[PDB]
Amino acid sequence: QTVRSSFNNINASISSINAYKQAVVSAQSSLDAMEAGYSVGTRTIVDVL
Amino acid sequence: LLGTQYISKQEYDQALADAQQANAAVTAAKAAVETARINLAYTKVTSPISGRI
Repeated sequence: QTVRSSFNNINASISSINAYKQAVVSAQSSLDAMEAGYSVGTRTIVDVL
Repeated sequence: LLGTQYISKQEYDQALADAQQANAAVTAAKAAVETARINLAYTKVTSPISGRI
């Protein structure tokens, strides 16, 4: 049970990374939609932060 | 709130529209008074010469 647990934890944790690494790419793009959005003025400085 | 935070200059300028736009709407209505003022106090005498009636 223990060996399969960690092996099925790390298989979860790899797919966890390629979730939360994609969740960076969202929240990097959503930030960069703000920095391009605040530099032109559509979104404010608080929607940036 | 310009320069500082929330106003997000376009959403200011969407209201800077509406001031500049509805003040222009007043200019329509202030002249619409003025057309209907020069149909109210436009009664009559004289024709703008000054002479003997």
